[PDB]
Amino acid sequence: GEIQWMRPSKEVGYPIINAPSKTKLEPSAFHYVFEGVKEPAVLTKNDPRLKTDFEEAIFSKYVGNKITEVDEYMKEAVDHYAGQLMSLDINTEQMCLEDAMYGTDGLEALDLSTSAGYPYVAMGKKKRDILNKQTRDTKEMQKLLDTYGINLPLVTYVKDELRSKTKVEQGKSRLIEASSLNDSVAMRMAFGNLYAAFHKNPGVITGSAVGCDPDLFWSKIPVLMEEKLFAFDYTGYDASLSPAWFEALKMVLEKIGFGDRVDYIDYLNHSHHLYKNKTYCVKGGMPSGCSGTSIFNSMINNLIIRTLLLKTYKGIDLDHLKMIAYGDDVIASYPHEVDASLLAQSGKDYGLTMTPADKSATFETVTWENVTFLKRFFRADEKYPFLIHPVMPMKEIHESIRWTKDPRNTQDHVRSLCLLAWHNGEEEYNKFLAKIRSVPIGRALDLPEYSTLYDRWLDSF
Repeated sequence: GEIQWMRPSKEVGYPIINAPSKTKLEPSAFHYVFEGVKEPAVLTKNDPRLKTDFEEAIFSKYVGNKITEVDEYMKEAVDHYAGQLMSLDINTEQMCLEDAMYGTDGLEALDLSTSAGYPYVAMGKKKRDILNKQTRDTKEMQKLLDTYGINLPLVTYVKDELRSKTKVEQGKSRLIEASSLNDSVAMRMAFGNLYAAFHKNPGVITGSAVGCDPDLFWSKIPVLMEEKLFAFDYTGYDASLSPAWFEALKMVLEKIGFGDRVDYIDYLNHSHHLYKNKTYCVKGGMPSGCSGTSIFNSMINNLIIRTLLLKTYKGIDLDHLKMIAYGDDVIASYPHEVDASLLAQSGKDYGLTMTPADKSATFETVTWENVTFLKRFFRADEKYPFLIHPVMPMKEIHESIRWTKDPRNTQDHVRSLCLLAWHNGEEEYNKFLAKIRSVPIGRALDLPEYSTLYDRWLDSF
């Protein structure tokens, strides 16, 4: 991805967008009961913590576009992946505005907590005014879709979340490129059935984990993998994507019955943005807040790994490439060992920066002992080894519980962390519960005991 031009939203007739200047993150009742080194991310150029220019930092992710055309390897990757998807017999029909807005089997209803994007964010209109579960009314939106249409600018917000100290000082805050409710609805109508097929089929056929449930899915992953695992991390995956990867994605879509609406992908690729009082154009780069961002990033990851394997290992048998991606995150395998270091070198030629899996200093063998996916390890259960525990490190949980955005959501936030924490074992969990109950707020929460979580987990399969 690369910014082609940036200038005053007024010079081009666009309104200034208001972006909160203060974080909603404040120390929680457990701030001092647990150890943690993370702080709220810089949300403005004035933040006393900044040790470098803010604007430069937040846009530095667009490192450029490395490749221009879809080469031979990419085309073969396209053919093979499209070939796999065809076996799912995905309903290629468009989705009725109704299901597209209020959900249906395989597709949750639009989230009312997220921005409605332009122009509504300048007209002060909110999603709650437009839709409404009860009636499941198309009327109002149908009306807004004729008035403003689609292909509207993307509203860019700085993500309000916890970041390391070093990323605070370097203004390395993440951005949320929010789309208009119009486009969000259009695409869900256009690709809704695609989204649903993926959500209902996490695994090695879709090569996607989007919409999965770790508690159950972790037990199926080892079975789906080939003998030898390989992985690696991406630096700025989304922003590094070149236009060619979007073209390859369009090729896959056309091959499975959606050439009908591949123009939509063009907007993800060549995108128009509004940030503050500025407007900019980006060539390439997957926008963070669009409908289908996760699934399209996962599909592209499936094309990328295939491409890098074909380019590095002529004769490779892709039918035995067993991989599962969640956006840029991926867990993959092959019957024979492969060199992630080599794959990484080929990656640069495609505009991708790959590094040792999980911040390793060097590319080392990936094992069931050290592999992670969605930040979780894999640990076979002591009593029933065929059941696999997705193990989220307690450090992650400790960082999260030390902060809050809404004291009214304390119960849900803490309960959620408990559903992640117990997998670390009964001893660890009870210590976690003990610390939570060492302060008044914690003692008033309705939290599940270990035995209860464990027995319910055993019964869920």
